[PDB]
This record gives sequence, C-alpha cells and structure tokens, in this order.
Amino acid sequence: QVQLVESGGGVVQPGRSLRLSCEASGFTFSNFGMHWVRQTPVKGLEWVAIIWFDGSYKYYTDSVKGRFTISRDNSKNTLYLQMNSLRAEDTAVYYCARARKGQRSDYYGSETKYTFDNWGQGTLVTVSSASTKGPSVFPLAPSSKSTSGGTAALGCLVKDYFPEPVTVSWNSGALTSGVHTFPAVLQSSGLYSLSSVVTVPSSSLGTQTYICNVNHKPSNTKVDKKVEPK
Amino acid sequence: DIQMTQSPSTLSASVGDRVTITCRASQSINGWLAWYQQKPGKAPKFLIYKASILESGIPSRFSGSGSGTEFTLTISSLQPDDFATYYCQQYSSYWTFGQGTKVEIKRTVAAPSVFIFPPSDEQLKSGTASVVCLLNNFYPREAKVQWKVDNALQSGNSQESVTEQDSKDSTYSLSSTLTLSKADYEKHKVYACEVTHQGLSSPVTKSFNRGE
Amino acid sequence: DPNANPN
Repeated sequence: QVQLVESGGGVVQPGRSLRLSCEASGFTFSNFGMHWVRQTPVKGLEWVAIIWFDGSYKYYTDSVKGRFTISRDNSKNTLYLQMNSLRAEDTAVYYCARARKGQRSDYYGSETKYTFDNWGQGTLVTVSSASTKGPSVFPLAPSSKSTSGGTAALGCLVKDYFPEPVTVSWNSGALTSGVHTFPAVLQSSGLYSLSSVVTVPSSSLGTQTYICNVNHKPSNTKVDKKVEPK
Repeated sequence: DIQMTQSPSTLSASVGDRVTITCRASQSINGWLAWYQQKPGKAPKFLIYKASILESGIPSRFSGSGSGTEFTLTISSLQPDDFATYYCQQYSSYWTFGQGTKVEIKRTVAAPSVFIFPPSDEQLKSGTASVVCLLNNFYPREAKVQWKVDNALQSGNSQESVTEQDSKDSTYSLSSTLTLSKADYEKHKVYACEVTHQGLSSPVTKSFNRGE
Repeated sequence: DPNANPN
C-alpha cells in the first residue's frame, strides 16, 4: 500500500540548519508530485512547499522563501526539505503528502485543480537552544492496588526527556486495546514526562508477558521494558 | 491569499445525531474545497474533495455541499470514532486550511476506575519517587484528584494529564503523578489518592503503605 | 500554475 514516512526531526538551535527525509513506498515516486505540510499547535495547518514529479518546478509559501528548499531523489524514492535559518515559527509537525487530483480520475476539464492526500504520520521539529536528553523508562507494575474487578491496570512511566515526542507501544504493537498513552507534561525542569497504561485480565497476569516499547527518536533512544506483577 | 473560516470551533453532540460544520471562503474558490479529518495522534485524513465527493472507503454517513463561497460537512449519524477535528482546505489558489472544528461527543456519565501505583525500585535507586494515580475511562471530563500522604493533603508536588476523548467509549482518562525525593518518600508511610467525580456516589480513596 | 497537475 501507499506509505509515506518522515524522519529527521528534533531540536535545532534557533538559526541553524536541518534536513527532513520522506520515504515513499507502494507507488511510483517518480510519477507523483509531493508536498510538505506542517501543523502548529495554535496557528494550525500550513502548506509549506510543493515539488513536481521530476523536480522541474518548486513553489514555496512566503514565510519559508529563502530559508527552505524542497528537493527529491526519484532514484531513492525520497523527498527532502532542507530547512535553513530556522525561526521559532518553524516549530511544528512536518508531514509529507502525495499530490492528488481534486476530482474523480475520469474527469477532464479546463480548470482541474490538485491537492494532496496520503499524509504520513509526521516528524516533529522543535526549535530550541536546549540540549537533547533521552528518556528514563520505569515500570508501573500491577498489584492488588491496581486491580479492580477482573481487570488489572499496568503501565510504564517515561520521564525526563527533551524534546518531544516519545512513542510508546505495547508488545511491539500487538497490544492496543485498553492502552492509554497520556499527553506529556512539562516538568519543573523543562523536561517532559508521560505515562502509558493498559488494562488487562487479572487472571492472565502470570501466563502473559507485557513489554512497554518506548521510542525517543530525537535522542535515538529505544527502550523495551517488561512490567511484571509484584 | 484566500482565507478559510470554519464555524463553530467546538461542537458537542450525542451518538446518532446529525452534525454539520460550515466553512467560509474569503473569495470564490469554485468548487475546490477539500475536507480533512484528524483523529487524536493521527495525521489528517482525506475525506471529501470537490466539496461533495467522498473519498474511497469513507462511510456513507459523511456528506458535503457548497454554494460558491460557503461549504458544509455533514455527519448524518455521529459515531464514537467520528470524534476528531475536521479541517476544510481550498486547493484553488495554493493550499490553505481553516482553523478546524472539534466534534466532541456527549455520552452518559461513567465512573472512573481508580488505580494507584507505588514508585518502582528502579526509580527509587535514582533519588526520586513518583506515585502514579490512574483514573480510567470516565465521563464527564471534570474530575477531582487529591493526594494525601499520611492523611496530609499534599500541594505543589503533583501533575496531571488527561487523554483526548476515546474513539470507542468516548470517555477520558487522567494521570495524576505525585513526585517526591527518595528522602521525603521514606519520611512517610501512607500514600493515598482521593477521587471525586459525578459518577462516584462517594469519594473513592485508593491508598498504599510504603513497604507492602 | 501551482495547483495544476504536478505529476
């Protein structure tokens, strides 16, 4: 199927350089135009740039002109966004999208406008002068004080990481029902902390294995933690 | 540029209710209006193009219409998984979005499942002690959490975080964490978490003693 | 034209 994957996000010192890479699979990357979109927490969704299928033409939004450069390597199925002279306004989640005809494929008219679909998950760029700190994963073990009814709650505590974000899966993605990954909180030290919990059958606490998988891509931290009853 | 304006910014409605969102354009964009849906933790999803053409695989309960500069997204029967923020985009002159409209879901009152977690030995060996209190699947979102260490109401040492509304049971979860030093944690015995909610007949107290 | 066929 069509899958776009972004990479390259983290901290950048205000007024520095960063490159993003969008990998493409499931279609002919050299046949479609590509977009870079970003979402800011307050100002919302904002188009950034578009590149043609062959890289012949490139158009940018005004705020990024003279600072960003969209490019592509059709032999590698990889889209690029070279972000230079980064500002505070550039802190956002950057998606890459594939060009899409804003009308059914059979349609043929004078004015046929195009948009973008097939958005990837995104890569979060945080513009800050602070240092990257990896997370610390601790187990929220189930106990009699975590059991109500036939249900037992467990989880893992991820604290003291910067920048955002961390992704937390359970049993390598095979456990999704009952999972509650909470939004991160800003600790008094400027570092982030979150907790991901999951409710499971209490009777299966001895025959089942629950491992919390934490991924902090900015610090290249991959932690796998087993939560056992005590 | 072309400015898109959505209304309202937040909408509450029950399951099986008809929901309509309006989208204004600063000028005539012909029929080049697209609707995106962003569910929590996921990227926006292509829903409608040409203001009315649903994307392949979009449920039949979604629909769209437009009259030159004003466009609407309509859900005939609102569903739990329809909880999201919906954006309208014009692709006539460049690509610009609206501020979005979050369609929250009104359900019945649900009492929280309260769980408490003593700090871990791995964390305690590092110098801190985080006591975690969990409020699982409750409605409404408003909830009261108080920390009581040896029956002493704590202040200035806890942090909270609520999850977005669930896409299945349309409930909320809350994470209250009481952070202490290993010293202060060993200067007491009883660590409690008292919860107050509409669906709780009386306040529910979950507690543990240091060293159980 | 930015909104024409880029493919």
